[PDB]
Amino acid sequence: ENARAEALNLANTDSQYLTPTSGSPVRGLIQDHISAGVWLTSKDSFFTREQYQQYIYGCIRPED
Amino acid sequence: LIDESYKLDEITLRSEYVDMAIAKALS
Amino acid sequence: DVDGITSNDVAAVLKTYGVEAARNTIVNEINNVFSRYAISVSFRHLDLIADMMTRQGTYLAFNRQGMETSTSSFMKMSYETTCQFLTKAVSARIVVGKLNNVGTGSFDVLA
Amino acid sequence: DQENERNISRLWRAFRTVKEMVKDRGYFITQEEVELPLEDFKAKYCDSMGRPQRKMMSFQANPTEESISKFPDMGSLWVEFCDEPSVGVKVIHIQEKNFQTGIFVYQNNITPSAMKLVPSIPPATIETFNEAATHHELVPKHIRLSSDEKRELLKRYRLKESQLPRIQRADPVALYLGLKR
Amino acid sequence: KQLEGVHVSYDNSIRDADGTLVQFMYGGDAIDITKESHMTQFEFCLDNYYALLKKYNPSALIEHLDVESALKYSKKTLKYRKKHSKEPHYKQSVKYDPVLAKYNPAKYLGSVSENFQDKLESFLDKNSKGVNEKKFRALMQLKYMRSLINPGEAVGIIASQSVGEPSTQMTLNTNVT
Amino acid sequence: LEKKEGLFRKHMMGKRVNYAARSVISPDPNIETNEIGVPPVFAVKLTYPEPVT
Amino acid sequence: ALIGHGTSFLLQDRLLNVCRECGSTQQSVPRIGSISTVCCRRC
Amino acid sequence: GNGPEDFQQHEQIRRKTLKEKAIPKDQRATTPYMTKYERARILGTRALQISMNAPVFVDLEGETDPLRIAMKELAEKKIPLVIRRYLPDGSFEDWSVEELIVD
Amino acid sequence: VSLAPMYLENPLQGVMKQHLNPEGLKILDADPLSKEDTSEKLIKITPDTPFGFTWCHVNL
DNA sequence: TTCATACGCCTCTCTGCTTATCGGTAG
Ligand SMILES: [Zn+2]
Repeated sequence: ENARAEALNLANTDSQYLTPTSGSPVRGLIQDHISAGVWLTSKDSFFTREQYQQYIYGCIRPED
Repeated sequence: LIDESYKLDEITLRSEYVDMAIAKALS
Repeated sequence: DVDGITSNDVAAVLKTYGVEAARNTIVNEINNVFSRYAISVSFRHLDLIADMMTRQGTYLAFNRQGMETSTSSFMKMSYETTCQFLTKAVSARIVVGKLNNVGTGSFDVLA
Repeated sequence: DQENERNISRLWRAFRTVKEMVKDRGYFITQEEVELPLEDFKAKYCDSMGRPQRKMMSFQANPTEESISKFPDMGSLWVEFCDEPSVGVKVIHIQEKNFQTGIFVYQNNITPSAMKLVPSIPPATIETFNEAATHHELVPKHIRLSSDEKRELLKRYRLKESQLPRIQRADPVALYLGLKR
Repeated sequence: KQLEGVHVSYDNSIRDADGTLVQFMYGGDAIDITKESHMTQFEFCLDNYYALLKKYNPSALIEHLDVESALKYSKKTLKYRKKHSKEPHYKQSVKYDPVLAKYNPAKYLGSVSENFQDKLESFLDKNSKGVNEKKFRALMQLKYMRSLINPGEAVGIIASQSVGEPSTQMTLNTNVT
Repeated sequence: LEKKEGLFRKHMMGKRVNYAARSVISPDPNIETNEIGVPPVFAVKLTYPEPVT
Repeated sequence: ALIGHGTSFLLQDRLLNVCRECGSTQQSVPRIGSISTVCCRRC
Repeated sequence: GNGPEDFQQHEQIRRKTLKEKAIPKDQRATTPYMTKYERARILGTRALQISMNAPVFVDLEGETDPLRIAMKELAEKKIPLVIRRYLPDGSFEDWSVEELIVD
Repeated sequence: VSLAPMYLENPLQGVMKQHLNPEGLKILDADPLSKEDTSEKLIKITPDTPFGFTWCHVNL
């Protein structure tokens, strides 16, 4: 359990969002999600109530 | 035990001085 | 500008033109390396590299010539030339299986 | 001219450097004395023959020992007429009427025979040089402090004197002062 | 292998298993290199001020520390530094040590590095204003206190990796080596 | 006790371990970033000694 | 990497899991019906 | 019928050393902040205790994860343990979780 | 001594009962110990396991 | 004289620290 706690709290990836080399982040989405964001956040995007609610629920899933 | 090397470089007007330091160390 | 002229390198600076100037020449040079490709590691590391200078008198090294003065000889043995260092003896927590002394091991718990 | 004023300039710069040395160590001298513009230097030091004799080359150095408040003891140094002791190093003045320190400046034509007798008198030493013409913009040397009461630091850190970083005796900055073990 | 043992002591100095000191500070600032990205991001810190105030809960951070002593020492130190920031490096004395040497930076508020004070003052000398500077300084100093290396870090190991791992892709090809 | 394959750098500064596994990686955005994809073959293989309370 | 994170117990579990007088073995030879004891010749 | 009590006075020996190399109360020059390493080790040790059939004051949680139970105890400060945080010289700076802020 | 899981206190619950087999009590606190009458005091624990088994002063 | 089997012999990279000659001076 000591090693479990060390991994979950000190070695867990979330605790290591940054790198001690220069303090910059290293973790994030890369290529497909970058293109998807560029296309989605553009002003040429519009979504009806159904599409908006469906996207939000699929993205969130609060039950988890 | 300590760095007293250069203190006893001239004692023979030699081992007499080091007797004081050890008791001083615990003092 | 004969006042401001420097072939700044540990080749001649540390000999006479200062002694603690190592903590300003070593870091300056090692940063000047990464300044080419602009990797730019934090200056905190380039000054944490001070066993090279402050751990002894002048300009130690990260090799067998530097490992000698270290107290515990287990690290020296695990490094190169495991033979000579063993003779002079007549990481260690790893060798004996003792709990380490960093992180959660840098202290103790009770009660 | 020739290589005549060059030696005078070298010696003047060395003299100013030594005055700065003693003032930093804690022996008060006049600020305008440490300045000593070269025109005034040659006015006071002008040989009838135009030689490094300068007709007044009687360089005398004596201390002030101002910081007795923090240093419980502080001796003296007698550096007299050390303009041109000889062409080379000659044992001449082993000890004088000083009881903690003493500075002998030579032309670096070192004589190992004269290098003896130096580690003999307990309160004395010497590390002199030719010109030493320190502090500079190229110099990143942090100004040194002689902590007379390092006991407070040792108590607050719970250390031993060895566990600190060690600066060697032969360090040129550690030779700027009379730093000991 | 050389730095396998050097680690940050409970005191601000860095000591091995033997306890030998390598440096009293961590680069003269003692700030963890991870939690330091937005120390100088003063505009962003000013924004979301209430969120920062909620995360650095100041109600609980008053019964186990004091501020006034370190703050006064820092004020006097900055005053003297500004008085004598003109004369050269070799002509300056040490009337007062930097605050970190005087006080535990992680226990006494306001105990921050010199450059941190200079940059904070330079930023605050811009008018344009909750927005009270007297509380903005308090929050910034609380963040600085919260951004300090914990006792027991593997610094040294971290420094070695940060020097070595980036060097793998450092250089391939094109006087000085 | 040798140069590079010595007992130190082969059985003291590094060891073979139990309750470990190795495989190849298949990316999957449908998992939480702090989670990993464990095939069921590993699940029946890797075990954890846990006391009964 | 185990050390760099400071995970001491993790390092111990990845790298794991005596003569009292001499301090440098030999023991556990019961004779007839007694429990196992120590008979270190170095002792 | 006592024998060589204190094991030739060695029990008294070096116990004075431990007491001398120990910062006393009100002189604790240590920043009050449960560091990440201390928090992780405390959580693990408390979880191990609970696993070895140990009673816990907090009966609010009905799950079965010892580490989660330990996290809840840390939230409620109901952890009966003491951190020994000795300086590298060997001087011990004792601290209690009750007086230690965990954030 | 095979340490029972809870010994930060010794008020009741037989925490002293059948503890010698694993008649006074000794408690080691390197820091200046409190008054030597408190029903609670520190107990050293093993680095990994939850036990303490070095030595205590008790005779009969 | 041989067969069976134990015995039976020899070409493309560089540091840091072994040590060299050699004389010069107070004794
Ligand atoms: Zn034995």
